[PDB]
Amino acid sequence: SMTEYKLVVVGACGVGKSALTIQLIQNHFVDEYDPTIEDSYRKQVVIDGETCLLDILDTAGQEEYSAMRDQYMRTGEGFLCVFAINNTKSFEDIHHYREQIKRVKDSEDVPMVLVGNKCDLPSRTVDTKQAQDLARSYGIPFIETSAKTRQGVDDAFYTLVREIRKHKE
Ligand SMILES: */C=C/C(=O)N1CCN(c2c(C#N)c(=O)n(-c3c(C)ccnc3C(C)C)c3nc(-c4c(N)c(Cl)cc(Cl)c4F)c(Cl)cc23)CC1
Ligand SMILES: Nc1nc2c(ncn2[C@@H]2O[C@H](COP(=O)(O)OP(=O)(O)O)[C@@H](O)[C@H]2O)c(=O)[nH]1
Ligand SMILES: [Mg+2]
Repeated sequence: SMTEYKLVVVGACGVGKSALTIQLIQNHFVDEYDPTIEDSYRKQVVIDGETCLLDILDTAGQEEYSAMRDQYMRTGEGFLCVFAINNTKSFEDIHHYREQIKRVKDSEDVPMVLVGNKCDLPSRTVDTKQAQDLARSYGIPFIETSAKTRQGVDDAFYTLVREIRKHKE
């Protein structure tokens, strides 16, 4: 059977979790994707010559119980921690998302990529160096993305798969 990777995309409301997921899977940019909709999305990809299923939970942080969210938190093998480069609060939240992931896995060593999204915008209040330094502190990759232009989008998800593959070896 083809290897499957359950991935979880987390981060503050409005940072582009849905736009990144839909750009990765469907190759189009969404501007009005319901902020409250949480679902899993799948795509068969080839990463470094090995075919795998990306099985991605696009989180929406709503209260209602979900057997699916529990399954992806319990068995998910990697997290995308997304902030927006024009949203200081979303960057300040990253510490809290990483603490949530550590508690879920009871581990400091969970495969994780820091994603600075909306890098097409000029209004940059979180600089590259700040995010690079935080990712270095956490021992994780930092990828700059635009769900709008596609820059970094495959790189963010493929880098997370490479972190899982390195973790499992
Ligand atoms: C436009 C709506 C939207 O995108 N979101 C996503 C982010 N949301 C959210 C919020 C908020 N506000 C939140 O406070 N937490 C959270 C909770 C419930 C407890 C403790 N800390 C936090 C954050 C400050 C980190 C959210 N937590 C989670 C969450 C994560 N990230 C993980 Cl790894 C596991 C579990 Cl069981 C979680 F519940 C998520 Cl998905 C979203 C949170 C609000 C609406
Ligand atoms: N300019 C720009 N806008 C974006 C980008 N990613 C998301 N957006 C917009 O930001 C808003 C929130 O995005 P969404 O993906 O729904 O946020 P979510 O709450 O994290 O799922 C929408 O209007 C998106 O079109 C990006 O890379 N660049
Ligand atoms: Mg969304």
